[PDB]
Amino acid sequence: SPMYSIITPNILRLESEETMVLEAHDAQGDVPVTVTVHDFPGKKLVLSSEKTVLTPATNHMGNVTFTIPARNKFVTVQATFGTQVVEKVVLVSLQSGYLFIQTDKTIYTPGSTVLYRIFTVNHKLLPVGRTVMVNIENPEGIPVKQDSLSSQNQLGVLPLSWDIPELVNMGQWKIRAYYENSPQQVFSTEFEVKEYVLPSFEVIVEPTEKFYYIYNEKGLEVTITARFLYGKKVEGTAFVIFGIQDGEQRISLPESLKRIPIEDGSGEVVLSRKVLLDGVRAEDLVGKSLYVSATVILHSGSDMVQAERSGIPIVTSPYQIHFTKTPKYFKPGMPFDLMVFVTNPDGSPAYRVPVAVQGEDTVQSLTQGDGVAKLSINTHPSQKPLSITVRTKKQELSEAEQATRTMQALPYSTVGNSNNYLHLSVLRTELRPGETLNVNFLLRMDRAHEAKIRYYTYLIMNKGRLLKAGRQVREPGQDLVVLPLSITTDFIPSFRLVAYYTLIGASGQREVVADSVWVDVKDSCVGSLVVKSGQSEDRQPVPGQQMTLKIEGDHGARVVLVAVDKGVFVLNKKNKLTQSKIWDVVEKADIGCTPGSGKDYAGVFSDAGLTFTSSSGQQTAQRAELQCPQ
Amino acid sequence: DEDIIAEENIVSRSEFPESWLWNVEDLKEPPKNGISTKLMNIFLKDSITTWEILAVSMSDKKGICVADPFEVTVMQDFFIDLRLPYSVVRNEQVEIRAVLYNYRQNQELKVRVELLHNPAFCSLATTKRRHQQTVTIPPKSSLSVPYVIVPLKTGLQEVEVKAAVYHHFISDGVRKSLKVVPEGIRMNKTVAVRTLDPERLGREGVQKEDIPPADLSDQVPDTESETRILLQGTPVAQMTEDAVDAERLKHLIVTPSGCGEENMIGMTPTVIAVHYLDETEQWEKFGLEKRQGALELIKKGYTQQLAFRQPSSAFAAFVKRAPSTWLTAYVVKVFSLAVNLIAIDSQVLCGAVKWLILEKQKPDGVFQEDAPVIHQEMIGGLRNNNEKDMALTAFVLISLQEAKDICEEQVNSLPGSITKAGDFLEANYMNLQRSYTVAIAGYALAQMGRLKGPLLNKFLTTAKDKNRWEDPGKQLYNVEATSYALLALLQLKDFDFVPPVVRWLNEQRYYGGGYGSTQATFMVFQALAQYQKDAPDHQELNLDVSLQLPSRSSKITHRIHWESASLLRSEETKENEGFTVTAEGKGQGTLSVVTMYHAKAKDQLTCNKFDLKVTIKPAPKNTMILEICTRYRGDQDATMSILDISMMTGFAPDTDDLKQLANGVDRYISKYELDKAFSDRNTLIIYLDKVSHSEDDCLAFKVHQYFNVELIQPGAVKVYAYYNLEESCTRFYHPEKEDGKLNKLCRDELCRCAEENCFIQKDKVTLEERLDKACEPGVDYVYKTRLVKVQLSNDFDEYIMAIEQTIKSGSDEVQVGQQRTFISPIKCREALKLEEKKHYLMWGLSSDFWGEKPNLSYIIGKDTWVEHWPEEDECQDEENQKQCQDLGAFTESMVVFGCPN
Ligand SMILES: *[C@H]1O[C@H](CO)[C@@H](O[C@@H]2O[C@H](CO)[C@@H](O[C@@H]3O[C@H](CO)[C@@H](O)[C@H](O)[C@@H]3O)[C@H](O)[C@H]2NC(C)=O)[C@H](O)[C@H]1NC(C)=O
Ligand SMILES: *[C@@H]1O[C@H](CO)[C@@H](O)[C@H](O)[C@H]1NC(C)=O
Repeated sequence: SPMYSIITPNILRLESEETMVLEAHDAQGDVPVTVTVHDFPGKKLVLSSEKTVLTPATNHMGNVTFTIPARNKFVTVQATFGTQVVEKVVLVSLQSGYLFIQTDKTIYTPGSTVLYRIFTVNHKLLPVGRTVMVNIENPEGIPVKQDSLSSQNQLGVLPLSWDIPELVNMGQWKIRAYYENSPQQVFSTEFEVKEYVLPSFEVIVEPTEKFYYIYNEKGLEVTITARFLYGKKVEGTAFVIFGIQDGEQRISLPESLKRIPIEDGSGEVVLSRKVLLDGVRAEDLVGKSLYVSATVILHSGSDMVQAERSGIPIVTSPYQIHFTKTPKYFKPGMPFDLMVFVTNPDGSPAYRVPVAVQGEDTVQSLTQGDGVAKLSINTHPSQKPLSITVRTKKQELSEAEQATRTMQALPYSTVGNSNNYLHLSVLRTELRPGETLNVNFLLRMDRAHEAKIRYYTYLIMNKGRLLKAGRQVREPGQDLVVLPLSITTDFIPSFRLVAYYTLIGASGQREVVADSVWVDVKDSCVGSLVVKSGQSEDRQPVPGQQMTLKIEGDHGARVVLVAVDKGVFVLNKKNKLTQSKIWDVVEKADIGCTPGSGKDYAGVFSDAGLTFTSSSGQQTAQRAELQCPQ
Repeated sequence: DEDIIAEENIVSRSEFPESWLWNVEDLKEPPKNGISTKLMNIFLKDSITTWEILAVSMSDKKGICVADPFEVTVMQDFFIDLRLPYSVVRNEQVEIRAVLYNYRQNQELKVRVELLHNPAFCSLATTKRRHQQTVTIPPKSSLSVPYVIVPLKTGLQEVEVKAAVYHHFISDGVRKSLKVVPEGIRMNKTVAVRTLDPERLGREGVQKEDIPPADLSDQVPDTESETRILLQGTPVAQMTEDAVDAERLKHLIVTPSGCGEENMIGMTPTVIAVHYLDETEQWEKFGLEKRQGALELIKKGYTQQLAFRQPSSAFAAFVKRAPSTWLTAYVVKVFSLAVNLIAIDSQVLCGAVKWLILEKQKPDGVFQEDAPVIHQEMIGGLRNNNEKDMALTAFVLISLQEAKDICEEQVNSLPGSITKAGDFLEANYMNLQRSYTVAIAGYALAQMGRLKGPLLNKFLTTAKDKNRWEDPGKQLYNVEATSYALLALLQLKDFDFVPPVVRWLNEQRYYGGGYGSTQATFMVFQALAQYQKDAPDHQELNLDVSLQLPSRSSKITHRIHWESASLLRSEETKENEGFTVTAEGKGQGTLSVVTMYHAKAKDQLTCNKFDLKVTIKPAPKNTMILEICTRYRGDQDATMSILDISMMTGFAPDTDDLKQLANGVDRYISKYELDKAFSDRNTLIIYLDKVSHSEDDCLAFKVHQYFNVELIQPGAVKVYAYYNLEESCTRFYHPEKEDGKLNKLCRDELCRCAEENCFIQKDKVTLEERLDKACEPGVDYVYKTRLVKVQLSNDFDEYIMAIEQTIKSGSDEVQVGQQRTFISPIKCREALKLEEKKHYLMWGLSSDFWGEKPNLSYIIGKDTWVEHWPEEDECQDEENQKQCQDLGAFTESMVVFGCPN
């Protein structure tokens, strides 16, 4: 009973090479495979190409790389193995990829020119050539300029400009742009138009703690720093006031208004608990936040700058615990790994914070650089909802100040209650490209059929594509086998490893057992781009001086520069372009919607962003939604 | 002066962009280890600050990449920060600050700072006079330098100060621009809003629309105005449909089995189920996986229908039975609709069509049944023995017409048969009694376009309530007949009659499947699937808008189409034009023209939030009293406010008087500002814990003159609460000048600076020194005048001189005897000391005219010659003589000759 299988991504995309995994289990000799893609429903033949032969020498694992030209729309993926045909309807994303917009400045004066670049890249972040529509809306939301450019032969970089008229509405302006092929998916950047001049110094207000503890008698201590753009420390006088926000509404605390001398580029000012509680029961302030408003004036009165820190949370606990990184399904009786994610009240990862389950009792573990902690709990072979609660065991603190969180992990449901599981374990450390990962394959099943599991098939998911498939050899009796998986720049920022085995057992019944896992990799640039000083010496330059600017990057690439007066970012530092904001977008657009595993084998797959259809009828759930569940 | 760098040697800093190096470079430099390295030479601008350099890369291999920022800090040991405001109002006197920073470790600097003269500005610096302060700056410190100026013409004007140190070769210059704006309020007016729709009122002579300019009659002179045209498109459509939910059809997926006839009864609901579901696209709601399995059942039905194909290409219940006319006509019907679904053989489908034509058609076109089908319930309304000569010839016809495209080149007798069977139906259409016959034959004729005239009228008036074709019998024969009717309506394209017919079918709630539900189920869903195809949906936005503006020479043609993600188009013109728009085509649009401009204002003052009175009085070297009086214009007492002060150049506040204010409650002055001294406390800030809103909060301190100099720069005080910069108030103070305002004569919105010499000069003034100075190319007018009336005021004196002789007439067509007003600043009333009924010899330039002809006024400027002419009986005095003989000789040397050149 040869079983032919097929795996593709939950959502197929247009004008991209989607990969398709072809398999033949318990097969003999060669096997001719033809792959077809049809529009749904009916026949129009979008991709006839892609025919291959599965060979005993490949254990019968093949691969077809195909492209789709070019309500929701669907294709019918078709796969004929010799005479046996397997087909599955799959969902197709219209999204051509992403658009990134970059303006020169953050703010502009009526009468000036806004310089802006559009970055046209597919889902894999590589530059692509398409037609792009570009709008420019005013504050009230009215377009006043639209361009219809194309990134053909343009290496994904579309430069553009717009002269702001002297007669124009002040406030937040928006540049909106989209792919001609996908008018639903839109990309936007805001830029401010205001009557302003560049100030000659900057003001930074930093509270000693990034949060406020309602029972801290000391209060909210703030350091008002002020230095000139060119480096020198500022001498002047500062006005500072405090306020309470919840959540879009702000309440100013008038009695917190202080006037402080700014000497040697610094100043200290404190909101005493007294004033806070008077300006409104204490626990009623938990959940709300604090803001600090600074106004620094040079003792000359020739220059004045306003700054502000906002969103200082009031909390009973200096931490938060999140299970957004731990899978929600275990293997009854098998070790279960937890990814506790401890943040600081603002949302930043908390380094070196010990955590533990309920009780415990030695069983601990510290949070690393990324704010993640690695807990492992031993399980009962029961099918009962595993419930786990976590702390949070920092000394210096107190049980009352410690944080907590509680999840619920369900058991992996087995094929006809066969009690055949698979578990993938990975050693937790910040994976950098260039390193090699030791993926652990632990097999659970009665020895009666254990000798039939000779290989696992694994699949790597990344950015939403099938980065790599392969086979992990297993000899009889080997519960645990290890896979030396090399990490490259291609795994950035995160990747999924899904692996499975198949066999005939029970009463001549076809069984598929799978397990997935989500691994974070050190976020960076896929390549590298460094900008530094060309001259190998000397101090600061003088106005009108010529200097050498070294640029170190990847051969062939195109670089687009810009130089802004850091004075501007004293006015507005918002809506800048960052590599981090890029990786932020990419991630939010994963077809994989879960840290790993799944209620069943059809769950592991679909949750991770894949489609598994066999010649035995073992198929996945039909994904009707482009978005992740919630 | 001595041992310092002169003013003309100093090149000012001018390039102060906010962003630059907006470059696009390619990393093609030979790579070492996949690493390319580009070296760029750049000229850093003139800003003293820190630059942020942000690089983004794009590689077809490594994709996108944002690099970490690279900061470059540009600085200098000594420099000036000229801190302008964004904009200033024309004619409004304001103070500007210039800060000199000395960042040298332990080297104090004796500096000279000079404001340069600009005709667009009214300051202390003029053409022939510099405005230079000598000041000392201590190591590692800054020094504020105040200048007051007045912008006289709008636009991007330019201020520029320079500074140099003594005994060293250190110099700096800052040339910055600021936008000067007139006086008015932002006003937005709507010009034209018309509905662009040719056909509707916009006559068949495609709509023309005359659009007038905007009023803009109260537009303040010297301001731009932009006109924005806009093309809003009103789309709103809706040829709407409500298809039958798929969850109600789950039973229509039937496995086909049995013999020639029973196999067809089971392949029917399935083929018509897929077809309807493919067209209504409910496949998600029904279950997407179930389609593939329904394809097998349709292919399984067709495969099993090949075993009952007789050699004559015909079909019957069995293989030994005689072939059926109707069944073979149904096989054609079903297989003709399931072509895109499964692989229908052309040999099979067209073979049965060929058989029907050559074998089962009478000469007149009728089709005769010779072997009735064993299942007499699957046939529908043909079972009714009434008019089966029409019903069958109508059924077999539809089946032949739906196999047309497939069997045109394979069966050549088809065109002849189609028309033939249509000829018989057409002639006998007026003799039909059953509604069923009228419908099924009505669809058979509508397919040829042969359902017109009295026949068409009969088909339509056969409907009971105009929504159903019913006969007093079974309801499934009525569902069938309404289904053939709905098909005929769609063929003739009568979309006015359709909705009611379809609403009736939907309210029947028929979901196929049952005893003899073959026809009813195939037809009621063939009709409701073709209902979703014979859309349209809108209708169409196909507008062709042309804009002809008398300004531009080229026509502007816009095409707003539906199915285009926009429907909005705009055009902007800097000139208020009266243009015309011509639309063309289908669709209802909109045309909004919005102009923007600056309207005339009626003034506040403003300050709005603050009252301010500043007084400068002498003390009971110079030493004066500076009294400040302020008040908040709200309902509450303002919080921490600022009092920003500048001194009367060369004045320093009294230390002892300051200590006394600092210790005062609600008032603050930094230790910093205290221990400054005569050194350079030309600026001072008194912080106010509050200001009152009921009455004035007044302070006052003594100011001492440490460095006495001629022509002093008015002091300036500025208030404002800490939270808001815009809501400020600034008053000025000068010992003499009204309230710090520099002298300037204004009419309407035009102004000219008046800070200069009241007249030319005063060592012997001879006849030759008068003929030379009164014949310079510039000199226009020369009069011997008499002073009739002197009018005193608060700013400008007016000397109504009656001209007694025009020695050299100019551009002013003035006869002898008429009067001309001569204007002079108040500061010039003592130096001119002009008296009534006396005579004077005056001459000046043409730029010294004020107003419009013929009503011109004269300005006694620095090029105006004022000389006292002795009376008639005063020339007798033996001391006025020397002058009398010169003026009387200057009289006849200008009357007779005039000028040498
Ligand atoms: C699917 O099967 C195809 C063969 O039909 C295979 O694609 C090949 O994938 C390998 C690596 O798995 C590629 O080799 C590598 O390519 C990179 C650049 O992409 C290069 O830098 C490395 O040095 C290495 O040679 C190979 O180019 C590619 N072949 C084709 C068609 O271009 C592969 O076995 C399967 N792909 C998967 C796992 O999705
Ligand atoms: C006029 O200005 C107001 C704000 O003062 C703005 O909201 C409005 O859109 C302007 N009028 C138009 C339609 O241009």
